[PDB]
Amino acid sequence: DDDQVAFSFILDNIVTQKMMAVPDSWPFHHPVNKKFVPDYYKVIVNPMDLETIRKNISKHKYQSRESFLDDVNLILANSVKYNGPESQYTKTAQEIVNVCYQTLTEYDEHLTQLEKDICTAKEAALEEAELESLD
Ligand SMILES: C=CCCn1cc(-c2cc(C(=O)N3CCOCC3)cc3c2ncn3C)c2cc[nH]c2c1=O
Repeated sequence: DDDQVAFSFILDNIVTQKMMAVPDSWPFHHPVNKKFVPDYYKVIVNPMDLETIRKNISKHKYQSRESFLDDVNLILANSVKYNGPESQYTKTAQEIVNVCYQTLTEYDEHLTQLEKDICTAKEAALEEAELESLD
């Protein structure tokens, strides 16, 4: 449990201190309200925003950077689909993605260790669950 909690706390700090700090990133902070953007959900089948990512982190959805990056990269993919690649929204989404990748890279050593520990704790719990299943 301790490694997963630490990993989640680190991901949350990247979201609030780096990604939400990107200038003009406010349109990405919360889910789109269709009352302001009427056809958003007709175009975007897999919506994503920074609040949803923080909610996912609170629930410990991410065990590795790969699953975290899958949701982060959706923010950029959704913007290119809805706004076009040339849009100022897309430029902001790219800057949110950039600061995320750059921050994760600066934490590479410690995040690799936490990911290995999360995986080790998971595998050990599953082996124990299988052995005790006949009790
Ligand atoms: C999360 C990813 C979506 C990014 N995004 C956002 C908006 C956008 C969303 C909202 C909105 O619904 N809000 C505000 C934030 O709090 C919740 C309610 C309001 C907006 C907006 N643009 C101008 N206003 C006044 C927009 C418009 C055209 N393309 C986009 C676009 O790609």
